[PDB]
Amino acid sequence: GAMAPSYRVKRMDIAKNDEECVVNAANPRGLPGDGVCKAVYKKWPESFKNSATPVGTAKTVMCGTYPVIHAVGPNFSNYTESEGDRELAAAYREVAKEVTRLGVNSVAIPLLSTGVYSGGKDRLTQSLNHLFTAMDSTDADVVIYCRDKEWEKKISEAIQMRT
Ligand SMILES: CCOC(=O)c1c(C)n[nH]c1C
Ligand SMILES: [Cl-]
Ligand SMILES: [Cl-]
Ligand SMILES: [Cl-]
Repeated sequence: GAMAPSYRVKRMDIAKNDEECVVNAANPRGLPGDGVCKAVYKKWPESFKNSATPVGTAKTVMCGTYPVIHAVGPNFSNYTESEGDRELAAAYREVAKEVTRLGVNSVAIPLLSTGVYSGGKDRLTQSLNHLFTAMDSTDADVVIYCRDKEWEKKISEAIQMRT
């Protein structure tokens, strides 16, 4: 575990993370996809061997010795708000299990279902709170990656609020 487990946020490409493993915002079919998933495919293409996994689950595939945790959030275009919320909470609990199993001291994580899977809604608070519910009981250093300047400020404030 980390000596004093923390949460941090950075506004940059998760493909350039400085952590011991990465969470992919994956699709269920293990396809190259777009956004985070496409950046992860360009950086760690070997990790997409048999990465396909259902919605609400996480599957780890090694790229050399570097773990890529493929986490499949719901597409809120397809799910009801209620069922989507349940599957989004579940994807993050499966990430917490994988981070713990791997014995890493740090993990880079994006906000699941906040991009093309958002169903055109702002889900920053919804996705971040599910991330906290899952990861609070882990002792890894968590580093959240985002691209928007306003999102960085909002995630930073939400972290600082609990400290
Ligand atoms: C805004 C959509 O892109 C991303 O979120 C993103 C991150 C984080 N890393 N790489 C990409 C393309
Ligand atoms: Cl960058
Ligand atoms: Cl998304
Ligand atoms: Cl963002």
